[PDB]
Amino acid sequence: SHENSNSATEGSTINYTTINYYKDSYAATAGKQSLKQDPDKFANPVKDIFTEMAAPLK
Amino acid sequence: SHENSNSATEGSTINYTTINYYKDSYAATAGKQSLKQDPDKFANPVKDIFTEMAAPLK
Amino acid sequence: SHENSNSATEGSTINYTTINYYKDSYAATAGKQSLKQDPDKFANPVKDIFTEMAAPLK
Amino acid sequence: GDRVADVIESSIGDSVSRALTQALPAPTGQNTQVSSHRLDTGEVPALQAAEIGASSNTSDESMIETRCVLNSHSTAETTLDSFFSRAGLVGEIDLPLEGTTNPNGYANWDIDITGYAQMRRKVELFTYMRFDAEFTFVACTPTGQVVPQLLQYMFVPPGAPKPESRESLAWQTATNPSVFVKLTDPPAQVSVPFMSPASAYQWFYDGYPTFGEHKQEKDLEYGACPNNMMGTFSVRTVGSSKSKYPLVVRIYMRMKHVRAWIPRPMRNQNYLFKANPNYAGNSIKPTGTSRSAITTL
Amino acid sequence: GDRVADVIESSIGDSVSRALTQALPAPTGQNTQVSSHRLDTGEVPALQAA
Amino acid sequence: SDRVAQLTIGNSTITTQEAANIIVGYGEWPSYCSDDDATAVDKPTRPDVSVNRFYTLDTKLWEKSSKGWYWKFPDVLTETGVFGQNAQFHYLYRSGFCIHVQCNASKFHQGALLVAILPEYVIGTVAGGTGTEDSHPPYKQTQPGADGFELQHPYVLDAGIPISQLTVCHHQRINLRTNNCATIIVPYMNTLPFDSALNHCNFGLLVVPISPLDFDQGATPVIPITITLAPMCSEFAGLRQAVTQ
Ligand SMILES: CCCCCCCCCCCCC/C=C\[C@H](O)[C@H](N)CO
Repeated sequence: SHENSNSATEGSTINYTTINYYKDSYAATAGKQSLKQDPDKFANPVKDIFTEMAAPLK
Repeated sequence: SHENSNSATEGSTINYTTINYYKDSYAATAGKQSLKQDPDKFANPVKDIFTEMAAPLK
Repeated sequence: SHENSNSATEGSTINYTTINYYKDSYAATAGKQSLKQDPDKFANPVKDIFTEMAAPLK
Repeated sequence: GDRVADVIESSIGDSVSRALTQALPAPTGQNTQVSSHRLDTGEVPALQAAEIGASSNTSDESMIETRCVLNSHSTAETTLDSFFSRAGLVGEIDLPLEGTTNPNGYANWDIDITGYAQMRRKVELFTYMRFDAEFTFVACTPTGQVVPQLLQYMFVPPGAPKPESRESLAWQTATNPSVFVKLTDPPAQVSVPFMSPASAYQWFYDGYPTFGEHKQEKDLEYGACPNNMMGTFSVRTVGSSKSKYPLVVRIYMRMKHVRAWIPRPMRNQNYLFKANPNYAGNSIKPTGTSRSAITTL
Repeated sequence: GDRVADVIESSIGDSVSRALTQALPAPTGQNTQVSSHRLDTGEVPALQAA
Repeated sequence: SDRVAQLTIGNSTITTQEAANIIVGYGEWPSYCSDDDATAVDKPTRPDVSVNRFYTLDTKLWEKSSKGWYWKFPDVLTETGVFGQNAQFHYLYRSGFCIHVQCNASKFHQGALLVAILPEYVIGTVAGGTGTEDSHPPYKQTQPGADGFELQHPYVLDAGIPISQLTVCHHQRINLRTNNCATIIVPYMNTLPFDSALNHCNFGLLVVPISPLDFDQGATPVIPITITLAPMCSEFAGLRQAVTQ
């Protein structure tokens, strides 16, 4: 419990489930990540979103 | 407690008693199985069951 | 818990977070120190302190 | 003291990052819903505009007649944690007895993980990466033979003095981190933090690190990020004399706590140099293989 | 014994004849209403699509 | 209510009648640097209308055998306007961008352009062809200004990476049957909250004809392409003498 928060994800929205036997958090396991996706960020990056049914160009 | 349910029996009626030091459940021990039998499935697979005393062909 | 308080910081204002598997405390880890500074002791060691705005020689 | 309306009604100083998106939990694959025939006008989910630059928002529920499928396939193996936490070769150092490379019992190897194509192309998929690491040193003879020899693995960060020989005084490792091992013992394995002055490493730096005129003389600086130069890894045979076992140290790096930004096109041409996306312009290869005709397979 | 969703959500076996129309009583000819001048845009009751 | 657009920023205004839509890069709008993220203590100058406005670089002619062009950012605006003087007079820089590419043609012309934003578009060399020489590109070719530079090997984007997978970055497509504009809004992309405009280029703007331009003779054979770009949410810091390079 007494250990330095000094990994490269301290200050990230995702929470991990790690094992560590040291005071340095970057020595811990890779753990399990959170399963959260954002495909809209790369695949539909438009200011004015449009639906499936809507023909986009009116 | 935080570990992936990723063994080849996750989704089986039988419950195990395993030991694991990893997050991968397929690394765990073989454990103890449940002692449940179904000999009727191979030995008396008939639509119309008949008793011991009943002569089967009436 | 039963162990000799025989490290070179027993009798210091700072508290540590150590691991030990022996009864001798000097065998324990270096641990985490407390983050406490006293720069006034070396950098402004004056009997009559003066402020930033105050021109010191009146 | 703000009085005019041209500064009360302002958006200057708006530090909040306004995003159009929201990351939602996707532990499993998307399930399929039951769909029927549609025989209507106005709504056309198959006609798209790729000119917008977005991708098709279509479904199979909108394009064929489908059944309810409950997908229980996990998205947990496409994480960066799983894709990168696989120890790969990043370096290989030889400590021969004679020759031309390192005939004097020591060798320095400047850290770049861009000397073997298998791990390079996998990190060069992204532009920025922030990770801890785990290095592993597999030392042996050219023949693979294991021998009773003691080694010293010193990390020499930038600014620190590089050792000029085996009996140099930098090996005393008073503040530098070092590791001693026998080769009859298992491979060493140390964990490493994120050690750059920036918030992430970057395998592509579009620019020059130094100011000043940029001529043909010092043109080799193009692309050099000193925020990635984490220093030098040195290795010697601990001794006052010459060894008798030739040695080869192989370095195997594994990432942890990975974060990455800005994917890129993956390379389809062969690498030729380190930290340099050059290619052979005479032998340009397609990123696939060919046919003879488009109508015949 | 229907269990899958591909048969609960089905329209197979729909014997009812779905009609778009409705027969209404027309004992007499349609009457005429009083009409005025229109000098507007958007609405064009003379332009059709056969 | 989608094929028309009026982009108004500052004392400039672009009207469009044949738009597709506006792309916002990586789903983030341009912004200013927080106090959490900042490190430099100097108070930055935020000129809000004298540099956040549309500039117009030059024209490139889409001929039949055109291969492509690239423009490196913010090298395009370091000799142009009040932006390019503050960038000289200051050491740091931080701005987003709104890029706008125009190519107008008839309803009897045909063709397509890919307009992509590739961050950290590092340039490669042909290595003498053989692959033996560790040659490096000149300053004319790395940072070519607002007159841009043409691609020799556009399949690999002159870096060994394929054109096909470039649609994983920002992009729009100018299909002369469908549109004649392409609007991409780019945030600031760097590992650092601030960087120098004269040494580091944040991204490159690729313009590549995937489909060749075709017209029958009688029509107009000259089809230009004009790049029109606005800084957004610009910030400057670290004031000293003006230096050009
Ligand atoms: C006891 C020995 C410990 C050795 C520790 C070595 C520290 C290395 C940290 C990882 C650095 C990441 C990779 C470096 C950056 C890039 O590969 C290149 N420098 C830029 O192309």
